[PDB]
Amino acid sequence: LSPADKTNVKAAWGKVGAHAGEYGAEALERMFLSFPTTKTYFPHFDLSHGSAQVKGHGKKVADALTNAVAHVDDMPNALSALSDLHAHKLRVDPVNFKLLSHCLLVTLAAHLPAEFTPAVHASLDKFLASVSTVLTSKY
Amino acid sequence: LSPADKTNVKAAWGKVGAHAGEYGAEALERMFLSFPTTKTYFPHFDLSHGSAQVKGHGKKVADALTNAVAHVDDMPNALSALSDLHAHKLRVDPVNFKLLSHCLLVTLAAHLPAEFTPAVHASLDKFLASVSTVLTSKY
Amino acid sequence: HLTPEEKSAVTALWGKVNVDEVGGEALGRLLVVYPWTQRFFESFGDLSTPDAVMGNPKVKAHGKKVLGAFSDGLAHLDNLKGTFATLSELHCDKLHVDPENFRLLGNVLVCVLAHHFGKEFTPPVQAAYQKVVAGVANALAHKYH
Amino acid sequence: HLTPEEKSAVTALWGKVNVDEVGGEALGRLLVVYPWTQRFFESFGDLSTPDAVMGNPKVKAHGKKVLGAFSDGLAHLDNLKGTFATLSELHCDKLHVDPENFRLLGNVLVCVLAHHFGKEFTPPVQAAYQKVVAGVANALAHKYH
Ligand code: HEM
Ligand code: HEM
Ligand code: HEM
Ligand code: HEM
Repeated sequence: LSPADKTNVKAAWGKVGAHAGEYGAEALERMFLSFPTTKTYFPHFDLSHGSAQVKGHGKKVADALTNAVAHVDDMPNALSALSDLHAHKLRVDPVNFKLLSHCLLVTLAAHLPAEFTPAVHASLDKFLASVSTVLTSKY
Repeated sequence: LSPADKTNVKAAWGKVGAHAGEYGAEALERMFLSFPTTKTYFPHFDLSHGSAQVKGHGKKVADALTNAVAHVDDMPNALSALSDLHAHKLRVDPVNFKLLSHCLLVTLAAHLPAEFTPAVHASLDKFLASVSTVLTSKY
Repeated sequence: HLTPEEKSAVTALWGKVNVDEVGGEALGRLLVVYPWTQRFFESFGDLSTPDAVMGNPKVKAHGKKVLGAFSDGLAHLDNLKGTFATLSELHCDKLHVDPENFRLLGNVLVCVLAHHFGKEFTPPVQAAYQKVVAGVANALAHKYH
Repeated sequence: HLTPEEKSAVTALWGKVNVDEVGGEALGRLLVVYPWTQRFFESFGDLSTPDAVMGNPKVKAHGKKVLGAFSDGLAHLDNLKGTFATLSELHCDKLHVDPENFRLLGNVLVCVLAHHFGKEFTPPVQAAYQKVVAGVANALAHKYH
């Protein structure tokens, strides 16, 4: 993550603003539809369209991403509890993080045309990969 | 990584000793034989068995790995020039680093049976992945 | 394997795709986001900056070709393996392109479609297009199997 | 595809493989080195430490089964796709195992063979065994293609 990547990511996620929870819920819905194997991690969830459980989980994921943006230089320390969850208790396969990152990028592209330039796309991809490897670093 | 990973990697690579260049050359030979597509990065190289060019390149890679072990907590700064090389000039596909890491693990397993315990294997895998992602960081 | 409704949605969205810019945009974004792929395109001239990549007429001309190949695959969704036999030969035996790059380019194309179509690129449409791009990548990577 | 020299070398090395411990060692090392794979084996008991993993009778028995399946695939090198049809169905449509784990387990098995045979595991023999494990993983991941 170059400083240019950090500069690009902060502004792009700043223009996300109060739509973060909706974007996270939409990314979760996109991941569940495109990759149904990811649904096995949520057996207790109601995963239909418009689900309030999916809405709340999307808000949580979006808030975690906002915290990661605010703590980009200290992400491993800022995401220690989430890494503990996802690696020890959940032990999610790391390919699922790539799938969710792709769905987040698709949601951002479909909601922020002007912001989703190629350079911002590259920076967001690198930031999401860094978040994913932090969340899987406990393995 | 973890403190336990760092200790295991340090002990295992210390047990390599003066066979580092031979092990690097053998890992390069194994990579060229098992994955011939990696040979396209060395078109000016004599890549036959027993090649002195392969011997020298293996010595260089082994010395780089020794430096990375000596600087395990400052690997991104210690490997800045190598990452610059591999990412800007060479543009190596990242999959190739996984292939070379696997061949290094195979060489270590075939030469150090007592040292290659499952925990040491996991630590070496993590260390080689960290080295690979440092060397592909500039992308 | 796409259901008839997925096929109808995919062919309805593809009919409104600008065939002169979408492929070039996808190829340029692939080069920018995964710049090790630039190793396969040194004969395309300047690729130092994202602006130079997206302004490259060779990248635009090649992207047009790749989008045409994707359209050909879309017209033959049940014979993707036979549709991409010669392209698979070219990409594996001649160019030595790793098959993970095919998946990367397919996801970049999905992102480009989302960027261009906005809210009408619904999650079901995206799921159908993910099926399509996965099939195309699998057909192109067959010579490695 | 393996040349006759590669087939002879692979068969000669596999004839000396101890079928009671090699599969268990490979499965245990897969669990230790890629601990997310422990999610598929939560009914095997204690997997909290590497020693507990390598000392698990359930892991040993399942590794015996997996090594038997590998031997079955090795006895039919030209019909790997039909040899692994039911196992592919089980692993894909019933267990939902991501196909990258197949390649991971194959590489772990290659490492275990190198560990056991030392200098006997020459680079040509390793190249032949990499071909074999790649074929096995491809055959097992057919249901996803
Ligand atoms: C950027 C990627 C991700 C972020 C930021 C993220 C964030 C979070 C957060 C904030 C929570 C709630 C923690 C709490 O309430 O204490 C959570 C839980 C969870 N996550 Fe993720 N996550 C990510 C990726 C994934 C992926 C890819 C999967 C599976 C495919 C996954 C599966 C789960 C599950 C199953 C839970 C538990 C939910 C529940 O039990 O109610 N996560 N994650
Ligand atoms: C384990 C990770 C690796 C390490 C530690 C490593 C280390 C090195 C070193 C020390 C050099 C010599 C630089 C110098 O002369 O100062 C080098 C050069 C090079 N490496 Fe790597 N390397 C790694 C992985 C790879 C991979 C995976 C490839 C591609 C298959 C690759 C391709 C090259 C090439 C093409 C050169 C230039 C050779 C020449 O012109 O002399 N490296 N690497
Ligand atoms: C994933 C779907 C892809 C499709 C449908 C596709 C399609 C094509 C087509 C139609 C051509 C021109 C063939 C001709 O003119 O005879 C071509 C050539 C080429 N492709 Fe792709 N491509 C794909 C992926 C990739 C990727 C990911 C890379 C590199 C990372 C790549 C690298 C190249 C190169 C360098 C050429 C030039 C070959 C030459 O000039 O002889 N392709 N591809
Ligand atoms: C890569 C080559 C592999 C081979 C040849 C193989 C072989 C087998 C065999 C022979 C069985 C027993 C089937 C039966 O008794 O009917 C089995 C079951 C199973 N496999 Fe694998 N396996 C492979 C990879 C994997 C991987 C990588 C995982 C997980 C990460 C996995 C997870 C399982 C599980 C959980 C079962 C038990 C499920 C059941 O018996 O219903 N396998 N496999």
